[PDB]
Amino acid sequence: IQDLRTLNQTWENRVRELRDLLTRYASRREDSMSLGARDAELYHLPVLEAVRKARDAAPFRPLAVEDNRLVANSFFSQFVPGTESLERFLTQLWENEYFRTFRLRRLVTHQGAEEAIVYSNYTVERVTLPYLCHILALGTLDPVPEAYL
Amino acid sequence: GLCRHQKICQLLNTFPVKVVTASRHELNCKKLVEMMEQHDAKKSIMKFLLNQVIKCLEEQIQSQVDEIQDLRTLNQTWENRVRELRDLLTRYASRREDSMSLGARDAELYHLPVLEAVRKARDAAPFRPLAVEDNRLVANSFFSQFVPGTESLERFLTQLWENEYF
Amino acid sequence: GLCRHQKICQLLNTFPVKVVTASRHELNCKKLVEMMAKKSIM
Amino acid sequence: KKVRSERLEAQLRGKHIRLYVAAEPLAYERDKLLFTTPVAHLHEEILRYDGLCRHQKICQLLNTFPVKVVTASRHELNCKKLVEMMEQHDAKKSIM
Amino acid sequence: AVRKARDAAPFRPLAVEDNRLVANSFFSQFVPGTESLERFLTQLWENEYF
Amino acid sequence: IQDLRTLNQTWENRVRELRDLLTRYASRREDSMSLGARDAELYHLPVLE
Repeated sequence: IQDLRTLNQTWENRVRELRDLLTRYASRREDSMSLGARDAELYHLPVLEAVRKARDAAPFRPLAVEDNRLVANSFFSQFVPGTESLERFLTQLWENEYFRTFRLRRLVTHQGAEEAIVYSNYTVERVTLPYLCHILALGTLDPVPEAYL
Repeated sequence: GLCRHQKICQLLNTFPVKVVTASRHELNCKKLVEMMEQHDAKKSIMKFLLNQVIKCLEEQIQSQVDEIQDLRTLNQTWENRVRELRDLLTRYASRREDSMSLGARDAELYHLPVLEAVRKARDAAPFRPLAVEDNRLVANSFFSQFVPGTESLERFLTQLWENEYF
Repeated sequence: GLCRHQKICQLLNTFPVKVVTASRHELNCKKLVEMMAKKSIM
Repeated sequence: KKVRSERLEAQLRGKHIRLYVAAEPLAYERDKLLFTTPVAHLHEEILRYDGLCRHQKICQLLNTFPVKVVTASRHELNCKKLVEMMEQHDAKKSIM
Repeated sequence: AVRKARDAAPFRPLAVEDNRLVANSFFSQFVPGTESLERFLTQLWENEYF
Repeated sequence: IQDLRTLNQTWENRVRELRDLLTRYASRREDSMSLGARDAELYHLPVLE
């Protein structure tokens, strides 16, 4: 009787734990109030209230899988990817592509500071003049020099 | 061959907590249940019976039997509740396996609040452990956070293209 | 394809303290049953 | 924006009103527009920026308590059982 | 202030009762680097209006 | 009988473990679909699948 009662208690505890793990409805109904303006309000109202709200706004949800045996050897992987290292490759890809297709002139001053970037004499011939020869009127208009542009 | 190696190595360690679990060949609980059921004797007691203090002893035995019956009924009810809970959890697992409803939602994740995103992020990458059942379960493990340095040799290839066309 | 990986990689580890549990005392109970005839008495 | 005999109109108070095009959209396949404006060029990433700014605040915010611990309760309430036992023991009839 | 700080953020633990209580834990102090990509967006705005 | 049954169970477990370790055919038939374009598609479609 003592062992059966203990087993029943264990089973009840197991059922409660399983129910807590499975059911997420309570969480779904919770935090409905939270929206963008409350987030701004966090800064506006006391920080401590916000901290308490955050504490219960992202609840401690464990992770578990039933196994026949109590075997578990664990590791952790903190990670980010380096998005900055190849953004400055794609930005310097676009600029190193469009300055080879259409060869746009840059105006640089002392201590190498780049200023605004103008059309060449080549690209106006390469993209605007074919817009003039088959899309617009042909055979009368002359192309502008680069500095005059 | 290194760019997609770069992506397969960042990609397969995205789940931040991995654990390896194994099952031994010692199903003591099942055997114990079988044992207790097997024990549940009566014929010998009946034979002995057929063949003040005696009345009190008989009454005590009857009370004990009643208590045992009550315990058995409670255990059966507990077992039924446990089975129902297990079935519900098992069904919930199938729903859990399918994760992260739409592609658009990922863009939407930026728009919606972070707490909601975190909640969706829990079941969006469910806890899928990596495990192999063993017969002989001695383990000795390791972990290697890794990326390959694809920047240092791209900045070589693009300083190869310029020094090969010139 | 890396920037939304970058954000989802930041997203799934925001909760600072993580822990995992497994079933325990599968057989612990069984010890009492094991420790706890009629034919010999008959 | 009219899809049937397509045009760009403007409305106010339930009345028509003059408008003009200066950065007109790439009207394409079905029921969708694309805009060459500078803001739509950085619309997604500035939504990403607020999606990281409040991510920045929810991650500093939830680990402010400096000492965290996890506690659990086992199913071995020995003390309660012991109290019940001792009470049950508290024999006298046999002595009498 | 310290005295008020003790009860102003009371010791609220994080715990889940278990039936089967084997635990294996971790901790991750974390921030995201919002500076490195704000200084990208503001060097995007100047390079998108020019 | 109890010990022999346990031994038989252990042997069966050992055989299953050995079979899982050895056999790679399932893996070979698996992942046939994967190719260069799917790899590009990974970036194109959602990251999680």
